Amino acid sequence: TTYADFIASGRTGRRNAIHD
Amino acid sequence: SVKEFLAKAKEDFLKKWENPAQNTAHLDQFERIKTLGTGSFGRVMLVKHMETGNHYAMKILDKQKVVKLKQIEHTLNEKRILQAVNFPFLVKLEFSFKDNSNLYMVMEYVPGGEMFSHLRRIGRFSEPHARFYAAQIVLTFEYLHSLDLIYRDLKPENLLIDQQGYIQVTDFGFAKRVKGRTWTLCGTPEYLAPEIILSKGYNKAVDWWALGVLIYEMAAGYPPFFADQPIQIYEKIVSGKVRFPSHFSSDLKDLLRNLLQVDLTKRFGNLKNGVNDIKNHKWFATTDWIAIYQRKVEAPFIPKFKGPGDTSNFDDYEEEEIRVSINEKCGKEFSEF
Ligand SMILES: Cc1n[nH]c2ccc(-c3cncc(OC[C@@H](N)Cc4c[nH]c5ccccc45)c3)cc12
Repeated sequence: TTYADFIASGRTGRRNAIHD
Repeated sequence: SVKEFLAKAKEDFLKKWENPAQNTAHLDQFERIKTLGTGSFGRVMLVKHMETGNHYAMKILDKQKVVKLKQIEHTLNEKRILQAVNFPFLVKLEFSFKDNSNLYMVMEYVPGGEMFSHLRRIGRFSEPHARFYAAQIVLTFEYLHSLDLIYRDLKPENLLIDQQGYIQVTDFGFAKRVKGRTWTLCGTPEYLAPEIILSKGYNKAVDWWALGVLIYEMAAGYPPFFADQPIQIYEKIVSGKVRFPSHFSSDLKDLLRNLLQVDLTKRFGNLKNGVNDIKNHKWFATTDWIAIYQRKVEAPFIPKFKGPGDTSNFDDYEEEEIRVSINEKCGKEFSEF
């Protein structure tokens, strides 16, 4: 399931901002 | 009238924009309690103000780290904009000051915690729950954009839940007053509009795309475009094929198709009819915009209140000393702060 794929991913924690 | 409300809001903002408050407190006026978050050039700490006994969230930025990360102008933007704005869903900057080593922004403390935390824990929000939070963002962007401000980092991590269950927007580090186009690559991978990724000039429409991402994430429990690495996330956004959970209502999918629209002539918020395209959409048919602004609407979720000073709705972070050098660092770079 898509939920399962998300939960198994490395981006379920707080996400850092990016910039150049 | 929205128009006349916004007109007077602009007069209020302009006065503070053109004559920014400066040096309105000192570090030794606050007791430091606990770190509530950490970023690349700074952290946020719970503090108590001795004279009032009020609790605040104090953002501490290391000037030398700001310079290394090329965030000087962005930091000047953040403080200058925050001291000038006033809206029910924006967290208030109470004081600002600097010392030899650091810049300080003291904000109202929001003990209920981040939407991020509650969202991940609970899993997903029901459509009415999501709609209630989205409404507040729609009115917030309507306010900010009217002042020529772009916000540029909408995400659950930046949205705090107050004691009445309403949203407070935090972190103005990428917020900018700009008429016309701008070019900086900034934001958070999952939330970036294709224009940003493709390195075009862009405008306030990148905030309305970000709203599409937020609504999807609240209602689904995961974002529309995810992968393990940012480069893979960017590939997905630029294709822009979105798949909606089967549980998404017809109206929700149609709102999101119009927010998550690669084509700027068709993206809602950007068009001739402005925010009203969003405000008058079927998904928002039940929303009383006045009552939301007025905070008369009953919130779907009220945070557990364990008192003043309580940090239980926040995660724990490693504590680290607030070091102040005996020499002034970066005096010229931050002169106007
Ligand atoms: C807990 C709290 N109560 N009131 C406020 C106001 C403002 C913040 C706040 C301000 N600025 C940045 C914030 O960051 C949340 C994330 N975007 C992580 C982050 C990114 N850059 C920094 C810089 C310094 C600390 C945290 C972060 C929250 C927190 C609180």
